[PDB]
Amino acid sequence: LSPADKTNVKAAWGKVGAHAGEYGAEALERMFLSFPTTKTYFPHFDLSHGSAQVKGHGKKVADALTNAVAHVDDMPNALSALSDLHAHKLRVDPVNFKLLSHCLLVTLAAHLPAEFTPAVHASLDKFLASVSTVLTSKY
Amino acid sequence: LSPADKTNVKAAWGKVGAHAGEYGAEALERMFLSFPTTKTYFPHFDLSHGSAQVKGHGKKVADALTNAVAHVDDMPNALSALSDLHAHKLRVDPVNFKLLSHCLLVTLAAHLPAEFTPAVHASLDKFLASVSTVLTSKY
Amino acid sequence: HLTPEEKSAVTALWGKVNVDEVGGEALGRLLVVYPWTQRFFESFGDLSTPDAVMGNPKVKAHGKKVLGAFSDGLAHLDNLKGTFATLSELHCDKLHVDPENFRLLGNVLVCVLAHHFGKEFTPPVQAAYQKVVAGVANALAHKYH
Amino acid sequence: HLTPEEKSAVTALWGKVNVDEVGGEALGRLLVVYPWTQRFFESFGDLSTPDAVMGNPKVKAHGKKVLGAFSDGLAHLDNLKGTFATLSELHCDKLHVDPENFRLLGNVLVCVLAHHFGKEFTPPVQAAYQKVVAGVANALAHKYH
Ligand code: HEM
Ligand code: HEM
Ligand code: HEM
Ligand code: HEM
Repeated sequence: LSPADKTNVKAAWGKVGAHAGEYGAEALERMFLSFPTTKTYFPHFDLSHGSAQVKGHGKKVADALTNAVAHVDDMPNALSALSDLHAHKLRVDPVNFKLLSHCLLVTLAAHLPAEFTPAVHASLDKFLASVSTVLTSKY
Repeated sequence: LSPADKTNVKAAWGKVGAHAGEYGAEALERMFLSFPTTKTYFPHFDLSHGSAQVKGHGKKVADALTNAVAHVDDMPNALSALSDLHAHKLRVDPVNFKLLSHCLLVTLAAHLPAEFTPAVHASLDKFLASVSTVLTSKY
Repeated sequence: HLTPEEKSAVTALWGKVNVDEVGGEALGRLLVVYPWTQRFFESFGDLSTPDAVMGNPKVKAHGKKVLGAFSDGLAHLDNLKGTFATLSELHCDKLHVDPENFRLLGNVLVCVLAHHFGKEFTPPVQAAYQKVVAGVANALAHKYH
Repeated sequence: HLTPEEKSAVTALWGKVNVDEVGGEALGRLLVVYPWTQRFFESFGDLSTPDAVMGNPKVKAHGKKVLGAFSDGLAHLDNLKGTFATLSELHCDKLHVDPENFRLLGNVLVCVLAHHFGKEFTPPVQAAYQKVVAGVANALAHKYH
């Protein structure tokens, strides 16, 4: 993550603003539809369209991403509890993080045309990969 | 990584000793034989068995790995020039680093049976992945 | 394997795709986001900056070709393996392109479609297009199997 | 595809493989080195430490089964796709195992063979065994293609 990547990511996620929870819920819905194997991690969830459980989980994921943006230089320390969850208790396969990152990028592209330039796309991809490897670093 | 990973990697690579260049050359030979597509990065190289060019390149890679072990907590700064090389000039596909890491693990397993315990294997895998992602960081 | 409704949605969205810019945009974004792929395109001239990549007429001309190949695959969704036999030969035996790059380019194309179509690129449409791009990548990577 | 020299070398090395411990060692090392794979084996008991993993009778028995399946695939090198049809169905449509784990387990098995045979595991023999494990993983991941 170059400083240019950090500069690009902060502004792009700043223009996300109060739509973060909706974007996270939409990314979760996109991941569940495109990759149904990811649904096995949520057996207790109601995963239909418009689900309030999916809405709340999307808000949580979006808030975690906002915290990661605010703590980009200290992400491993800022995401220690989430890494503990996802690696020890959940032990999610790391390919699922790539799938969710792709769905987040698709949601951002479909909601922020002007912001989703190629350079911002590259920076967001690198930031999401860094978040994913932090969340899987406990393995 | 973890403190336990760092200790295991340090002990295992210390047990390599003066066979580092031979092990690097053998890992390069194994990579060229098992994955011939990696040979396209060395078109000016004599890549036959027993090649002195392969011997020298293996010595260089082994010395780089020794430096990375000596600087395990400052690997991104210690490997800045190598990452610059591999990412800007060479543009190596990242999959190739996984292939070379696997061949290094195979060489270590075939030469150090007592040292290659499952925990040491996991630590070496993590260390080689960290080295690979440092060397592909500039992308 | 796409259901008839997925096929109808995919062919309805593809009919409104600008065939002169979408492929070039996808190829340029692939080069920018995964710049090790630039190793396969040194004969395309300047690729130092994202602006130079997206302004490259060779990248635009090649992207047009790749989008045409994707359209050909879309017209033959049940014979993707036979549709991409010669392209698979070219990409594996001649160019030595790793098959993970095919998946990367397919996801970049999905992102480009989302960027261009906005809210009408619904999650079901995206799921159908993910099926399509996965099939195309699998057909192109067959010579490695 | 393996040349006759590669087939002879692979068969000669596999004839000396101890079928009671090699599969268990490979499965245990897969669990230790890629601990997310422990999610598929939560009914095997204690997997909290590497020693507990390598000392698990359930892991040993399942590794015996997996090594038997590998031997079955090795006895039919030209019909790997039909040899692994039911196992592919089980692993894909019933267990939902991501196909990258197949390649991971194959590489772990290659490492275990190198560990056991030392200098006997020459680079040509390793190249032949990499071909074999790649074929096995491809055959097992057919249901996803
Ligand atoms: C950027 C990627 C991700 C972020 C930021 C993220 C964030 C979070 C957060 C904030 C929570 C709630 C923690 C709490 O309430 O204490 C959570 C839980 C969870 N996550 Fe993720 N996550 C990510 C990726 C994934 C992926 C890819 C999967 C599976 C495919 C996954 C599966 C789960 C599950 C199953 C839970 C538990 C939910 C529940 O039990 O109610 N996560 N994650
Ligand atoms: C384990 C990770 C690796 C390490 C530690 C490593 C280390 C090195 C070193 C020390 C050099 C010599 C630089 C110098 O002369 O100062 C080098 C050069 C090079 N490496 Fe790597 N390397 C790694 C992985 C790879 C991979 C995976 C490839 C591609 C298959 C690759 C391709 C090259 C090439 C093409 C050169 C230039 C050779 C020449 O012109 O002399 N490296 N690497
Ligand atoms: C994933 C779907 C892809 C499709 C449908 C596709 C399609 C094509 C087509 C139609 C051509 C021109 C063939 C001709 O003119 O005879 C071509 C050539 C080429 N492709 Fe792709 N491509 C794909 C992926 C990739 C990727 C990911 C890379 C590199 C990372 C790549 C690298 C190249 C190169 C360098 C050429 C030039 C070959 C030459 O000039 O002889 N392709 N591809
Ligand atoms: C890569 C080559 C592999 C081979 C040849 C193989 C072989 C087998 C065999 C022979 C069985 C027993 C089937 C039966 O008794 O009917 C089995 C079951 C199973 N496999 Fe694998 N396996 C492979 C990879 C994997 C991987 C990588 C995982 C997980 C990460 C996995 C997870 C399982 C599980 C959980 C079962 C038990 C499920 C059941 O018996 O219903 N396998 N496999």
